[PDB]
Amino acid sequence: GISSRALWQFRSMIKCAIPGSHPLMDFNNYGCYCGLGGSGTPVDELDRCCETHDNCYRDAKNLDSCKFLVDNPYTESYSYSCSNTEITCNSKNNACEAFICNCDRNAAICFSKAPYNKEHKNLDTKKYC
Amino acid sequence: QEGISSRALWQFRSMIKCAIPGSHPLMDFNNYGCYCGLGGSGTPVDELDRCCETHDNCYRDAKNLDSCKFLVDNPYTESYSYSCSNTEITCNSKNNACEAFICNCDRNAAICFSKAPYNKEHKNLDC
Ligand SMILES: CCCCCCCCCCCCCCCCOC[C@H](COCC(F)(F)F)OP(=O)(O)OC
Ligand SMILES: [Ca+2]
Ligand SMILES: [Ca+2]
Repeated sequence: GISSRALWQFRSMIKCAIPGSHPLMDFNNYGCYCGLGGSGTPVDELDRCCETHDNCYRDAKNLDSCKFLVDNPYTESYSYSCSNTEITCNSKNNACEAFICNCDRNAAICFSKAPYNKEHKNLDTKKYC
Repeated sequence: QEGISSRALWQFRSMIKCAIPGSHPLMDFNNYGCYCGLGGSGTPVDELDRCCETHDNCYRDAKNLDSCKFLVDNPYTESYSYSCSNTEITCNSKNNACEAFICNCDRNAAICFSKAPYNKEHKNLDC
């Protein structure tokens, strides 16, 4: 229930909170939960940020205001502003968009404060997850 | 990284939309079979999955090309030129060696996707 437009916005937030980051390269295949989907137990703080992010999205999907995501995930996108590494979700976002924007903001901030362990990058999910 | 870069994935997405009207690339060609999505292994479950395996192999070949050495540290700096005309994809001749190779990978996959049957029963599997 996720779209490319949504992923692109999340990527934007990470770029906002973490100057010089390359989101796909850094977070698309890290630990057990950083990337699309996830399984098992998060291996460190950053991985927990991702798992928390995914659970927040699950919560979003359960919101009545997000029912449209069941058949049209690619039809929705929230607005946010980046100012000097600070993320602000737009007041014009509808209930569903606002919740998702907040999930992404919490994740980007979490990523920015969690240690990055190269050893957990490209983890053998078929053994550790 | 797998997929090369977000912008590379976005370009591939645009090319798939060109070849398959009404398609939603991430929704359709992501998390399908054993090869459509992040990496992949095992026996492709169907033609579409084989299209994905081939695309994955192609990106691997790209990263191994001498002309694509810059992709090693700065994969997010790559981008190519192509045109879309009534679902027909044309990789621009101005593309350099590396860009040309990647455009070709994407073009072959987009075409392959457009002719491969889509089996919903192969979505979200496990290979
Ligand atoms: C087949 C064509 C594919 C087209 C895709 C083009 C879009 C490319 C943009 C995506 C790459 C941006 C990289 C951003 C990181 C990926 O983020 C992955 C994941 C997505 O969020 C999952 C959620 F459930 F929360 F919605 O975040 P997380 O689980 O926190 O793990 C980091
Ligand atoms: Ca995840
Ligand atoms: Ca793959």
